[PDB]
Amino acid sequence: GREQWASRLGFILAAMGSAVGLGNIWRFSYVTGENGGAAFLLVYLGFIALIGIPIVLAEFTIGRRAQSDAVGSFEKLAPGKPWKVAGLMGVAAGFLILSFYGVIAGWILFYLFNYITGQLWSAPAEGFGGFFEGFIANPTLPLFWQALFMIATIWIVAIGVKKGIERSNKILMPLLGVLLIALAIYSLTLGGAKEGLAFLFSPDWSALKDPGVYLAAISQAFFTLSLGMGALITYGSYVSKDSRLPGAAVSVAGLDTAFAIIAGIMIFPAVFALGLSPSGGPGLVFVVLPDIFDSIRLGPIVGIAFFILLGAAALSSAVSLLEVPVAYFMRKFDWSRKQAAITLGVIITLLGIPSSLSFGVLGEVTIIPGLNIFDSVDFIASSVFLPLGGMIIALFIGWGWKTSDALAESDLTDSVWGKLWILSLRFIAPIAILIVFLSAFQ
Ligand SMILES: CCCCCCCCCCCCO[C@@H]1O[C@H](CO)[C@@H](O[C@H]2O[C@H](CO)[C@@H](O)[C@H](O)[C@H]2O)[C@H](O)[C@H]1O
Ligand SMILES: CCCCCCCCCO[C@@H]1O[C@H](CO)[C@@H](O)[C@H](O)[C@H]1O
Ligand SMILES: CCCCCCCCCO[C@@H]1O[C@H](CO)[C@@H](O)[C@H](O)[C@H]1O
Ligand SMILES: N[C@@H](Cc1ccc(O)cc1)C(=O)O
Ligand code: NA
Ligand code: NA
Repeated sequence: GREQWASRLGFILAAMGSAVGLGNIWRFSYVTGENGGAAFLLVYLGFIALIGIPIVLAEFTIGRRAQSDAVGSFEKLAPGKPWKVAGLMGVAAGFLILSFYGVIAGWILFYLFNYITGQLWSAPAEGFGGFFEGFIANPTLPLFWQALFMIATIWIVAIGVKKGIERSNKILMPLLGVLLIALAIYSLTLGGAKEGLAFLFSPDWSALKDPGVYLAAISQAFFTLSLGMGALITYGSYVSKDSRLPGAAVSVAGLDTAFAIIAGIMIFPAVFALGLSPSGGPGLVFVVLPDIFDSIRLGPIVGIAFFILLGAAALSSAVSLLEVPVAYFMRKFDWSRKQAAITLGVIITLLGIPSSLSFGVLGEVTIIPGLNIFDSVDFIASSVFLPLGGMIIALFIGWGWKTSDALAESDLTDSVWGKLWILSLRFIAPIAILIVFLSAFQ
């Protein structure tokens, strides 16, 4: 009873729905902001092209060939071999990443609720920054909107692959892109465009001397592509032979990059027009954008539409996050999808609660030295587990497969592009990750 995408376009739009989410707007902005901007972006773009695309194709190939979960794919294609540690790490990353992903998405629903009830049709007396600090520091209020978002997440994963994940609305992501474009154009007119565009596209190579920039660039690349943890193995495991994987990987990588770049064109000219620091942190878009929406006449309608379309993109991403533990637990314990979605979704919600409290009453607590709970959970998943799982995945096809099977299953020949892809997995991508690890950690 293995489920398959009902529609022909279902797989590619699901992969696009998995990639495009909070990482393109919320995470891309604040990580680019504190990492220096343009020099980080160039390294980030280079990581997309040379590591992101091939390992995305690597995940599609493994999933479609094995027709199993992120862990069962390795047990099936190479029984009794150590490659399944990437599937195990990938399942754990699903727990950790979605635990805090639900919190940031709860921030979305809260802001949408405030616009729908008219609470943000003017700058609150304490300011848009003071409004944001007051909400995220509340111990209970973000939990309610986080729990509300997870209920929707679990509901769609429980309904199934054909009736749930696939049937998300096809106009909302294009409407999100059109809206970001319209906004990015508006922020160009606001006065901080020259300095904001120099920050984003004129590189200061002094920042590159710190190795941590490379680690953040590769963490954002793996994060924004839903990469390295078997999420695309799982989505690919639902598609049949009537599908071209190379174009799917480039389309997903191209669209996700376009969303990221246009988000930066919107955010940072707005950052500089406001005179705010680009290095503010995780609440950057939540302080900058409502202030930006407030200078528009119809801004409250822009805010409603923005956090509706942003919330819908976060929803399709959270669904693919929960889908990795659910498919793994459906097989290995004969759990029903509704049981696994509800049980694992409830547990992941509980795991995120400390990360939500980390923005307030637990703000002084550290797990990894110098990082609070939220920053620690993100670091182990995005900077450790995603890049390492991606390194294993690339080496698996590179050295654990025969080349003819690698090319045949990926719908490639022994062409220049086919040779380029096998070379990326054997050497370029995995040694780039290893070098990033070696230099960052002493
Ligand atoms: C889009 C999904 C819609 C789902 C339906 C939601 C309807 C149920 C409403 C529950 C949320 C309202 O609950 C109420 O919200 C307001 C903020 O909005 C909170 O207000 C409180 O927190 C905010 C956060 O900064 C402070 O600015 C404010 O000074 C403080 O009073 C209330 O303490 C909370 O009790
Ligand atoms: C896809 C549609 C995108 C349209 C975006 C155009 C919005 C730019 C509005 O500029 C604003 O209005 C006046 C110009 O008309 C200026 O005087 C004012 O300083 C400026 O803030
Ligand atoms: C809509 C996409 C447009 C992207 C263009 C962004 C280019 C960023 C570079 O900024 C430029 O840096 C120079 C100094 O480095 C300045 O002398 C110059 O005045 C400034 O313009
Ligand atoms: N790529 C998504 C987040 C994500 C990460 C990993 C996943 O497995 C799924 C989703 C984003 O940029 O918003
Ligand atoms: Na993304
Ligand atoms: Na999404």
